[PDB]
Amino acid sequence: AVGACVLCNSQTSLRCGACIRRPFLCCKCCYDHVISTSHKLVLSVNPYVCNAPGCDVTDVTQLYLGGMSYYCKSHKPPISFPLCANGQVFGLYKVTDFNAIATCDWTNAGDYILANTCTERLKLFAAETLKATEETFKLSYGIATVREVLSDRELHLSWEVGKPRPPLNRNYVFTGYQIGEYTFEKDAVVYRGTTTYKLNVGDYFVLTSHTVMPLSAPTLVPQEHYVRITGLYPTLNISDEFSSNVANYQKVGMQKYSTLQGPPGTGKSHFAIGLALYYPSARIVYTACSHAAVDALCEKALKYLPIDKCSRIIPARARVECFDKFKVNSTLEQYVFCTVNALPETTADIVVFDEISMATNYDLSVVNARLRAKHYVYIGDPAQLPAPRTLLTKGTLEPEYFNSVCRLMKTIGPDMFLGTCRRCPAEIVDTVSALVYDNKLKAHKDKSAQCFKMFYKGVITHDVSSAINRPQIGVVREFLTRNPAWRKAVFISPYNSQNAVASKILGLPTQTVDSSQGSEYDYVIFTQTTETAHSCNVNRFNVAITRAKVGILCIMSDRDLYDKLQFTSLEI
Ligand SMILES: [Zn+2]
Ligand SMILES: [Zn+2]
Ligand SMILES: [Zn+2]
Repeated sequence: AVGACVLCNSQTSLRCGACIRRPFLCCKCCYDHVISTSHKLVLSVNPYVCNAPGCDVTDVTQLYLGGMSYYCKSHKPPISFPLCANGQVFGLYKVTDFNAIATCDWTNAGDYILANTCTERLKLFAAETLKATEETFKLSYGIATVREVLSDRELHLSWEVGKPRPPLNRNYVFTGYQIGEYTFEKDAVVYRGTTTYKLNVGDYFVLTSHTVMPLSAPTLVPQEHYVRITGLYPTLNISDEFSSNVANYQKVGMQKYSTLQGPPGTGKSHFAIGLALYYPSARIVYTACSHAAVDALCEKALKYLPIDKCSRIIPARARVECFDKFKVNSTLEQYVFCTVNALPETTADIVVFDEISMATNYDLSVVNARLRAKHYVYIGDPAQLPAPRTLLTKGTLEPEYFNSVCRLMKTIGPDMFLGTCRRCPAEIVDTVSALVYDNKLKAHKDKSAQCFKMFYKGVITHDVSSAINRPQIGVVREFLTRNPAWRKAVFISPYNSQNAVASKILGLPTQTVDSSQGSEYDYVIFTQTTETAHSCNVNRFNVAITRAKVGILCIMSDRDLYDKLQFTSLEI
């Protein structure tokens, strides 16, 4: 019951009882909160409730101190002082933004904007409040019971009436009942258990409701600039492969933290592994939110770093298959590759946090809490996709609001920028450079003359809210008959249901724009499917077309993005 005020640190016995996180609020701040919001329950050792028997007065503005006890206006003794007066609430040791975070439902973009523009202590309050709000929202969905199992990868389900049905995509990972986590894809549904089990008829599934721990560490530690490289010892014999990043690796040792904006295929992973070769004695912990992002760093390390000094940390509760070439769960290795949610409590000379656009302020704070480092490097791209905000339904979340690191990269600029894309044909590089990089992204490859665009709105159908465009898939099928080299293309769309229909009709491997992030393919066939804000999102658009090494076919719905594509137009 005794803590520090979550806005001005002034110690207090007061906590807000109406706040879902019950933050410690001081006398002067607690008052400013309760007088401005519907939040009136104040908590101490004992709550601020009318001590008189059978009285349900809990509002702190309607209460008084009757010597040492608390009473309402109807039960107070003559010698009683109001709890609320003179800009203070009676407490021991005797903000408009805090009120908005404390009371919002997290469905508006303006809520996330504030959660990033506010002070550092309010960013942590916003991050735990949001995550707890996101968790309690998991209880607000219906249960799915197994009616019949058709095969090892397909079954039928009975849904709970009254409670809404969750979207059947990769994003939502259910918990089977204790038969492990279970994913699904759209009455014939495709079941995918994270544990191979003979699905029982009668068994049911419920969403993974995890406990929101409190945040102690800031999203970003305070910046320190040094005159020399600190606690790190550079090589003189530096591989010419990594010579392009020498000045940036030196910048890394002369700052507490550094930001790196690496557009698609500009050398982010190469930069991260090369930092290990530049400071060969430094213990480095490689982290990211996803297992796929941690695995991509493991792949590059396997090629340049000694396999004996590496360890891939796998949480005992396995959710997907992982990188199996390093020693598993050896926390004391020089190189430790681990997802944020699985990080052990340890120290490092350098912490490298990759795919920074996918991180939330919650993850930024967890990393600062689980890892104590001499240097922190944040690598990613604010022009790529952020983490999904399941509660956000109104307004669009701009890149400067993804997290603290992205806010810095978009306002003051990144400390380091990888300006040459070595993956994409120049048609794609020139398009995304103008679209999201203010003409600063350069092409290393020449124009491939294999980048096509087709303006074809088609017909939009819906599998609930996930969209399908069968005519756009028809146009692709027609193109494939005339272009057999594209037989090896990966099909990409903004919708899982579009991808499910394309997988059956075209037989091409399928990927949503969001799941393709961090991956590359020689050929990519992209159908925009709709002209919604989701399918027209410039960050999603940038990720979609930058997956291609050689060629891309874009069947577009939006005139704007189609006209922006510096591709050869096709007819039919
Ligand atoms: Zn205060
Ligand atoms: Zn409150
Ligand atoms: Zn009373």
